[PDB]
Amino acid sequence: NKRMSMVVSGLTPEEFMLVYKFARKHHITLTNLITEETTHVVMKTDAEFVCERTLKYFLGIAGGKWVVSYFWVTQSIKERKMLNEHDFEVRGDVVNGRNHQGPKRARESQDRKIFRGLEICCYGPFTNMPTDQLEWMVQLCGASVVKELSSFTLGVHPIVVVQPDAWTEDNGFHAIGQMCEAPVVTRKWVLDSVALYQCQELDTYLIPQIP
Amino acid sequence: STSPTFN
Repeated sequence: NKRMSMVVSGLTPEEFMLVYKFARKHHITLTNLITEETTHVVMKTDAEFVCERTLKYFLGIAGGKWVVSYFWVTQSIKERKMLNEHDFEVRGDVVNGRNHQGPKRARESQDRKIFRGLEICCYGPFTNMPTDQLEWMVQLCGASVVKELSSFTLGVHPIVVVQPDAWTEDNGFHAIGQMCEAPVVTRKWVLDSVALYQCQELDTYLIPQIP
Repeated sequence: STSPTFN
């Protein structure tokens, strides 16, 4: 068959303790780390099921998982039965829309992933989110991962993604355009697209380039 | 939580 596997995000230790005891009572696989076997992401939300954007949130959508509210856990406890978590699926986030229903979109749109036919190179550096995690995100959304600017397949459409904050001693993010004929955009492009599960126009996110 | 947020 197939087994329920949850991870949590936005929870405090004491809250985690609740989900742990909860997962123990009901025999639900609980883990530290999101993988392909992961079925549900349990998000801390407000009473309307809006959450903060965390890596686990992005990855839970990218993978088309059930991103449900931590209110499911508390409410199931309160009624001594496990409630249907579909009734608690996360509706939105404090950034992209309080009701954009990105989780539902990705869940129903696995056949038409948002990054089909796109080659993305995550041109480092980055912070608060490891380059391989950003890379896995795009892939899960149907993107093709290019390690090097040279590795761009010529003939698909290419996109270089950077986080200009991370650039310590460089304005070098304006030089990228030189070393390859491709659009350059901030990480917020990837993120905004994944949360809404809709591929954003690049115009807003483009980084000025020097020829 | 300690997990990084993106806003």
